[PDB]
Amino acid sequence: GTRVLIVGGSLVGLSTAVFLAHHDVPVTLVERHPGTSIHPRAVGYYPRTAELLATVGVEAPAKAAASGFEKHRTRAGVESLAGEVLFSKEELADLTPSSLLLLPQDRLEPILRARAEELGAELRFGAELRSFTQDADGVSAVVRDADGGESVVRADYLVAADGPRSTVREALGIGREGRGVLSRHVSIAFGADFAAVLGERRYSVVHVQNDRVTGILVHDDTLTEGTLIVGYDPEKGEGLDDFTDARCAELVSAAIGSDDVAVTIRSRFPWDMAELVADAFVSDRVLVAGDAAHQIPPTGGYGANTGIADAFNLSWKLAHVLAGTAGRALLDTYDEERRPVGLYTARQGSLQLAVRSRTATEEQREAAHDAMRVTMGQAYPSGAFVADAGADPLPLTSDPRTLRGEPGTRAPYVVLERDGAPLSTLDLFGDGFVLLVGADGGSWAEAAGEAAAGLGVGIAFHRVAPDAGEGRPVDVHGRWAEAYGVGAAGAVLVRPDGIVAWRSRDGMPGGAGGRALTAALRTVLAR
Ligand SMILES: Cc1cc2nc3c(=O)[nH]c(=O)nc-3n(C[C@H](O)[C@H](O)[C@H](O)COP(=O)(O)OP(=O)(O)OC[C@H]3O[C@@H](n4cnc5c(N)ncnc54)[C@H](O)[C@@H]3O)c2cc1C
Repeated sequence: GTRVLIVGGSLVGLSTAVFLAHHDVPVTLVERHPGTSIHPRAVGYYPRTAELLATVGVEAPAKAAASGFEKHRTRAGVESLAGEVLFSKEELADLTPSSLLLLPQDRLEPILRARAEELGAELRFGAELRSFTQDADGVSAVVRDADGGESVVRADYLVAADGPRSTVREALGIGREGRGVLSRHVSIAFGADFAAVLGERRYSVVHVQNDRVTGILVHDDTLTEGTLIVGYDPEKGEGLDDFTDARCAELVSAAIGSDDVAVTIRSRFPWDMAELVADAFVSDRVLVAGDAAHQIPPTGGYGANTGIADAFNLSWKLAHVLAGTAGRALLDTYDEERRPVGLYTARQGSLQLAVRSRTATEEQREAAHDAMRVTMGQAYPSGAFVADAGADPLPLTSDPRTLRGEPGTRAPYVVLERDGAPLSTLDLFGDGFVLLVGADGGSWAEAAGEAAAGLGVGIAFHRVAPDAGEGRPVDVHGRWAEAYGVGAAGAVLVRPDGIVAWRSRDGMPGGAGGRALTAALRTVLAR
């Protein structure tokens, strides 16, 4: 019944459910909590993340939800929201059609949950993974339901999206490396009448510091929901268990500073600022994604972005393995591609925290990359792609504006029109393998047909030409070939995650094209 089991119904588990169900993989997700967290948690989704979400129709509703928060421009430090304001303060179009999406996680997760359900994912909230075993043929997961009933779920694979203290990662005996836990926090979600203390003021984030509380205060778009994130110090013997119902009510009222405002405490969750990355992201039939694979310091919000990109990398790979169109070795490329990105991103998170806290060395400032380089400029060191002979390999990340279709990088964004309606290369990706060819590459259609039939895998062919007739994509400024680093007779094979798999810079005469594409796609698919 269930081919992939997902543990965790937070951002990465739900992203995995959407991407898997998009690729028509039967999915069961278990989440111990009775629904999605109301905590805002990570709030910034970079353009690359938005492009990923675009492929499953989540970017549009997420942008709609984000416009509600767009007036929240002011960052402030205050004694309390009602009291003294200490301080306050407030072009990618050639690279990406997406902008930074400023939407709290508690608003993105319902959109993902809704889309996974639409696509036919089975989501079980109030369901706890107790333990699992795996064998040559599959995974057997003990799940305890909301009624305390147990049952054993049999899946082909298990994706562990079960967060930083992942009992799955620990049960596999996967260790982690990195600088470790930097500070311990509690996120306190509450309802309150914010409008009565804000008046016309709208904040992105408020730093609260008075004698009774220090922490970070946020209010939602409706002005009815907030979150106070406070530190505790274990070397004073303080712990999560000190954050009682009464203690949470005291901290929030101290942060608001009014007492006429009625506060309803919803829930408290622990959260650590940490730099910890799993030594391996794949163990036989278990894949580890998101916070379970990498705890990333929050400065820059790279963690949430990195986890959605993990879900996107692994989901089509499971689909092809489960379809028998790929060898099981294709799953190991999830580890190959994503672990180095995870470890690099965790270190970039640590640099950003150092720079932000004004404790960075000049070397740390020199090492710190733009968020666009960190999230859109990746070149995987190796994995499910064929590198260009002779080509100087790329470093793990570059200025994404400098990328020109190198295998292991994001297939570049080129603006197209189809029947006068705007399109881009990115719209062609996300469903299946795609072969793009230049104006002089009409013969690559037959090569795509030959490769597709040989390997029993779909290949969508699009010649990209600056005239193109009815129903075909027009390259309206003739930039496709230069952007994809090929000649007008060349072709580029793009994976279902929009990463370049292979290219031919030049034409290939007769059946040579078909033979070369079949060989390349056979390597990519571990066959
Ligand atoms: C309170 C809080 C505040 C945060 N604030 C920030 C922030 O300000 N900035 C930032 O960048 N990131 C922040 N994060 C982290 C961010 O939310 C994560 O990076 C993001 O959600 C991706 O993590 P994930 O989905 O892989 O795992 P998580 O979000 O950790 O979710 C894991 C899920 O697995 C579930 N689970 C665990 N064990 C089991 C089990 N045995 N059976 C079933 N379900 C299980 C958990 O209940 C949970 O819903 C915060 C996280 C928390 C919890």
